[PDB]
Amino acid sequence: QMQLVQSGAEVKKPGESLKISCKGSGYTFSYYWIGWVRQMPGKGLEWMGIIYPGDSDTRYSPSFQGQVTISADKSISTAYLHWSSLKASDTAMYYCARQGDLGDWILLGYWGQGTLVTVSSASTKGPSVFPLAPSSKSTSGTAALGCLVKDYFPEPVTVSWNSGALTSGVHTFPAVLQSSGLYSLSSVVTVPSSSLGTQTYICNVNHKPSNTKVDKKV
Amino acid sequence: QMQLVQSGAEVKKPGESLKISCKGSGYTFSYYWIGWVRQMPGKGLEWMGIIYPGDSDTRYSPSFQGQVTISADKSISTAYLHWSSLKASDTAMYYCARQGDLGDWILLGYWGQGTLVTVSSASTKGPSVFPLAPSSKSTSGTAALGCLVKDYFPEPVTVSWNSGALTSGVHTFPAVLQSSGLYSLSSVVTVPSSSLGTQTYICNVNHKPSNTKVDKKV
Amino acid sequence: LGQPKAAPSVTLFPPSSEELQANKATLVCLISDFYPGAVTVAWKADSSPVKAGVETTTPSKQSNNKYAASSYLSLTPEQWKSHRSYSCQVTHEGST
Amino acid sequence: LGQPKAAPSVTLFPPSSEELQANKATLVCLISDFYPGAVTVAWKADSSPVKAGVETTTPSKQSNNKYAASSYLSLTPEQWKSHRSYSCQVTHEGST
Repeated sequence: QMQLVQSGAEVKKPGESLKISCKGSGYTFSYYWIGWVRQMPGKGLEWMGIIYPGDSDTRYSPSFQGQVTISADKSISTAYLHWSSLKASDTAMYYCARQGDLGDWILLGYWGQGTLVTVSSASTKGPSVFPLAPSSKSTSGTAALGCLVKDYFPEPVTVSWNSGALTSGVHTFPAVLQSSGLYSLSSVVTVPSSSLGTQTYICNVNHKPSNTKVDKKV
Repeated sequence: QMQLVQSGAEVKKPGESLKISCKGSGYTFSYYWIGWVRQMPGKGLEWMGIIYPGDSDTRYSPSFQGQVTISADKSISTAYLHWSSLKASDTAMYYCARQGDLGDWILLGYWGQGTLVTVSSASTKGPSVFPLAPSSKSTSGTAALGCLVKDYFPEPVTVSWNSGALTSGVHTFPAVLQSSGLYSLSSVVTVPSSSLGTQTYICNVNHKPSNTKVDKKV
Repeated sequence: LGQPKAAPSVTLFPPSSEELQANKATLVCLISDFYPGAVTVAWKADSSPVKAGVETTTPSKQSNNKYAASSYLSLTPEQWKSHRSYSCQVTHEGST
Repeated sequence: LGQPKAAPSVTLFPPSSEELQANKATLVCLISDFYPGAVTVAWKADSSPVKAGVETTTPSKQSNNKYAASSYLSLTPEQWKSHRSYSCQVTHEGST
């Protein structure tokens, strides 16, 4: 069975080389053109270049001529993708494709799994939780309690209530990219005004890239 | 070797029974008179009564005839001190003494380690750590950073820095008994002004009776 | 296909005490439960338009076919106590 | 006798932020490095004596043969912002 296996996720910093791999099996790795396709988060597909397993016949994209080099090892039937002097704009998803038994020589009918590269050279700030106090001066309507997550570089941030309790009412809003490069989101919960602090009404914010366990009530 | 070991510190509320113990070893616990001496904070010694391990021959103080009862267990060689209907003025330091090989039968040449007995109407409550920000508006001299521990009933509270680091400069001040019955202490460290937050300058406050692990930086 | 129109939210929280007492301040206005993904948030300080340090996006909440919004007004804590409570204007379809 | 007298150290910290978030305030004045175990702390609010909610003791620090002191002035956060910064008076032997 023909299948393409790639390397795991690699997290590095700009100014350091990177060489991912993508091995193909189940077919003769001498006649099928191997290439790479770049996909930025939220953008379309971007082609960089292709290689031939038999002999070195490399045709790179006009916008990726000297920005990236592609190579392969015919002895082990594995293709590589080497980088040099990475930049902050190189964070994107990369795939390895090959031609099929029918179509053109750059049809790229088959694909792999995907190797996510991210450098994003910045300052990883620790998230500071600020409990958003409800409208204690005007209890007209329904009470709303929450916490303010701010000053954090990594976008993925999970926020729960009472170790995962209180499923109904909690609505998590996506963060916004500020000018300083740090994101900020807010999560509240719609609760009756007569139920101020039922059990604890405590926030639970977790941050994996920094390993900060901050728990604060309101 | 003759030695007297007592029980741990007991903290209760007025209107509750209490029975502390004090075990003696290293000698024949059948002929040495055992007694108890009360010492109020800032006051002198107060004798309550004595007991005999062989037979129950109790001679109580004229001011402590029915106010307190003393007992012992000859089978395990341990003396007891049971209370009934404690009051607000019963909080004091209690010792267990025994007669020596020379002198009178109430000489009490040997003593124990001491058991801290405190009683108050207030209940236990977890302390709230407040990071005392240094003099950022006036850096003249040496910087001083610390945290404010307040609103805690139990007196024993251990405060460390960086999981026990920064031994020099830290000076822990004893707490003060407020009118509400809750204590409050403060611990600061003398650091140079040009070294604001060397590694983390994080406080570490531990509270065993409430099991509250509060770690916060400043 | 889409979903019929709805009414956005005007949820506005005052500056939290933990950030207000510090050398910082941030006004958080929550806008959600609206289908048309087109809304511009304008801040005012006692009938005076102020647009210093404001960012607003329009993401998608969930598969409920409606979008959400969030705005943050960063300023100094002394500026908050110098005037009254700020107001959050949605300008989705009309004055709200 | 034989222990020389030492001037007490004055270290008055402003009210912290985490204690000033809600309706709470506490002034903390640290006095230490003095041999004579006799000192009374007097608080003043812009040349006006204030003795509302003040407690002070004189414990022993360690085997260094000198004593320490601590005072706490609890009040409302509105009272703190109504005047200037408070002052801590030692009155150990003279005006300090």
